[PDB]
Amino acid sequence: YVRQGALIASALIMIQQTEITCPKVNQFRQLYSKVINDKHDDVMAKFGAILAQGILDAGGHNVTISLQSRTGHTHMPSVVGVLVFTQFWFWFPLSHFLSLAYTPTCVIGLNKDLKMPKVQYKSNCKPSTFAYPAPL
Amino acid sequence: QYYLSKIEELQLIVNDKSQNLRRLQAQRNELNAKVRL
Amino acid sequence: AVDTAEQVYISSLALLKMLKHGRAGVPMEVMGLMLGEFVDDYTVRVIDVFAMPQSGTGVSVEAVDPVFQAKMLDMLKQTGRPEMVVGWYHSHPGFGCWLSGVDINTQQSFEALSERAVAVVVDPIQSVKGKVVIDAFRLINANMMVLGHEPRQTTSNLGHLNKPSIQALIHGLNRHYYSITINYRKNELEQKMLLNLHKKSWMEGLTLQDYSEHCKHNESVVKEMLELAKNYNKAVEEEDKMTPEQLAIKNVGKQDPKRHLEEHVDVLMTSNIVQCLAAMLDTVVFK
Amino acid sequence: KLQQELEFLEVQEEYIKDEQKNLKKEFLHAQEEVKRIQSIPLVIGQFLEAVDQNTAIVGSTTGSNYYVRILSTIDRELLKPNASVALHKHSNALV
Amino acid sequence: PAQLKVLTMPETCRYQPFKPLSIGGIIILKDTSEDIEELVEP
Amino acid sequence: MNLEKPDFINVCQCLIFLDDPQAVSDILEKLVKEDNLLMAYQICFDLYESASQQFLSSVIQNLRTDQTLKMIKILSGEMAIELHLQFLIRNNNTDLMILKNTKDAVRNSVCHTATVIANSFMHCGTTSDQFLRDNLEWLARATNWAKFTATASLGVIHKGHEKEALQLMATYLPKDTSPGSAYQEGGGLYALGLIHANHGGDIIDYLLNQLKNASNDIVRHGGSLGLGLAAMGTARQDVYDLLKTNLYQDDAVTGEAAGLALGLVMLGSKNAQAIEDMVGYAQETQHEKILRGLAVGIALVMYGRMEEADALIESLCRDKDPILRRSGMYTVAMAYCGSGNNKAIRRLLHVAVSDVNDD
Repeated sequence: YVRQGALIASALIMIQQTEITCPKVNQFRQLYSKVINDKHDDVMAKFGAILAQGILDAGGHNVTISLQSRTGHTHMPSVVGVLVFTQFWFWFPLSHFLSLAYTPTCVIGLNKDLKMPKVQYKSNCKPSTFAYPAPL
Repeated sequence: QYYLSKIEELQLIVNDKSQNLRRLQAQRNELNAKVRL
Repeated sequence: AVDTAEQVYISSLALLKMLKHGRAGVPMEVMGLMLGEFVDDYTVRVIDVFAMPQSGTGVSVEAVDPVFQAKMLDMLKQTGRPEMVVGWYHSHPGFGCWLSGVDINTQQSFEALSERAVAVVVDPIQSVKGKVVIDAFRLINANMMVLGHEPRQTTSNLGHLNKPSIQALIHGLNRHYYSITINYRKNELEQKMLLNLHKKSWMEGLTLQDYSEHCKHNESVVKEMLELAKNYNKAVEEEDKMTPEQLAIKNVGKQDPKRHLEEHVDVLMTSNIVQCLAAMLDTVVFK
Repeated sequence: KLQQELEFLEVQEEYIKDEQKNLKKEFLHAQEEVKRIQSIPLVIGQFLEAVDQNTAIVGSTTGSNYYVRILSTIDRELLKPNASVALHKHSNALV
Repeated sequence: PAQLKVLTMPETCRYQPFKPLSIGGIIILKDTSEDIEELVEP
Repeated sequence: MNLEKPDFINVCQCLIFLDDPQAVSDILEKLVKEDNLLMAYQICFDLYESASQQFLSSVIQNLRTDQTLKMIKILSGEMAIELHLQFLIRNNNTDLMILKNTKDAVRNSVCHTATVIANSFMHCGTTSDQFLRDNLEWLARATNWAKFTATASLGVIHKGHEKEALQLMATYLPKDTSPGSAYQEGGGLYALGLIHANHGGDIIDYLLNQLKNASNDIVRHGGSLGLGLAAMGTARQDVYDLLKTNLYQDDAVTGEAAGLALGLVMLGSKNAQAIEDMVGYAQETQHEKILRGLAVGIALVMYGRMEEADALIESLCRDKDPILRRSGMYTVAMAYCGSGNNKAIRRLLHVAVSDVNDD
């Protein structure tokens, strides 16, 4: 149960971030891939590994769970959502309330109420990758 | 920025202390893990 | 056919009856029935348990006399508190957390009578200093295996510290359905009563014992640390100039610096000062 | 800037020093907790030889020569190769 | 926001932001030039 | 705030530190009246993003009673949620190979439930159930345990899509389809709460109405959790009475959901009546399901207090029950989250290292 908790935590730290943040990101992702393909592990260890893979690839590098807000305060709905998810020792079937903890990011340029402008932004810093690297 | 430096020194004094207190707690906990094993 | 991560609120007096009955009938594999009630599906609570003498036939259903059981139940109803029968316990010196063939058969009869009739294995002989074994499981029909096996339901609770014994794995019990988690009714007005009263040492901390056996004890202490003198001597000339850890690993001696550590010397020091302070405290009391 | 940054810094570092210092009593208690090892009447099965540390081969009197684990409490100081030794009653471990 | 830190603002485009493009969030675009264009449907 | 140019960042942010919901309502009204589109529109979202419960509701109440209708809609966040949904539709990324190897990893243990959840986490907000539908059909053999997690998986993929996902989950009517599999109905209510997450008002109303008019066997678990999810922090009278009735009826099988719903409805309210009812019910009952759900309720009963939580948790986390210890620290952890509160960290680490109690 500590091993699966570490896998979930190592997945949670690695959500929405690629290997640019740390070279170990790819190593942990392949670690998650090989342990989920390893079916001879313990039931609890395998369970947390698959939940780790799910939260890591939550929405396909599209949505994320973050406690930091725009001004930096805690997002309490996300806080309790993690609390319920963490409460798998009490009740795993009751530990699926994390769906409210979704905190996606977007830089919007919506001038109108319905019309969506072609607000487009560029980048020029080579060590920066995101948007579905498609590992396997 | 002088009381700045004095507080840094007192920060440095405590951090030097807290190095081994963490290490003492960790190593003794390892000992407790060993005896439990 | 629903068996989640069930937990047993076994009572302390039920434990005491178990150990007393096992200590009395050690080699006889004495039998008994765990007096509990299903308040719901999985939060089973056992408050009382009784001791019954195993018949000369051995492990048999008729050994638990029905008339005697009925009279015992009536006595509990009149004096005490009534409680249902949904379980059984058995001192099992033979082998570990599993059930013998006859134990499985009589548990099957109990399962036919009751709803679950949990199969509890308590080993009176393996429980010696720190580990007492109370493992409960259920017998299953052939249908549970042909459907989605491991009747352990979808939760992450019964997987906590679930280490069935190797003999239990190769038997059907503790493998047919699941292993039941155990809990102890450490409620207050009960647990505070036990810790305050049973483990009683309240004025016994005033003992003086200056030299009742301590003059010769100090002689032994000096002799033991004289051996430490030779050991801590032996170390200082070993003390090689090749990263002494390299020398130490292949030449372990368990000397004063290595294994007979300062803690033992602290024990000797604490013993001396304790007798000193007790003698000195009563000396100033002597007025 | 750095004035209050170091102020709070002093506070926090100071706190974790004392907080982590609070467990040494707990861990000295834990170290003195784990040293029970039954402390009960042992038995004899003669030692064969100390193959390594934490591993050993002993021979009980009825034969039944089985590999055991050697605790660090007793070692070469009295662990001569073929001398009669003492072992736990139900554990048969070198004591 | 870490990606925004290494991001470069495209001032060449007709659209310029009122809220600074340094911290993530929602920004309303200024009223663009007459004969409105540059419409996308994400 | 008094700078001549009404810059967005300073007046949105400073007013919430000083806790002036009336003042920020007044400035929004003046921005609406002057019809400064950039100023009024951006500040309203920035208030929505930076403020929290009991603040945004107060401001919109004082704003409601030129762009007032727009400010009301955008503070409610339905347009923002819709934008998140449409982005989640467009830039969604799925891994078919990962769907298959999880299906390969499917075994008789709880691992098959994990695979379904992981695939649904990857397929969150897709509004298309073909791979997941096939996976559920393939795994439709171990029921009566894995429905709650399977319906959770269906909830997360179709969350916040009540226009069609309500009907998509309503296609699983429990009575005719499967009476024997008793978690069919509880799964239906549970997905309804998850699908209608971030939605309140009428969403709260029909949830509580059907929870009043239903059985008490399995439907109450998902329904109460969905009711609290829709009524997070509202603490409205009608749901509170139902939750209190469910709790004090000693219906232990559901008390886990009742307690969890109590915390959601009293999210951050620091209701002294609620906490004393939660504490008092703790000594009265001795059911693990009740304790864990009541543990949740005390967990999110309050946050950001720093004036009463320290004394409350010093009394509750010290209490006899390890569940009360665990729930007590849950309260202080999220009540002092956001700042390095020395006293809270002191008590939090002390109970970590001193007591040997595992909980």
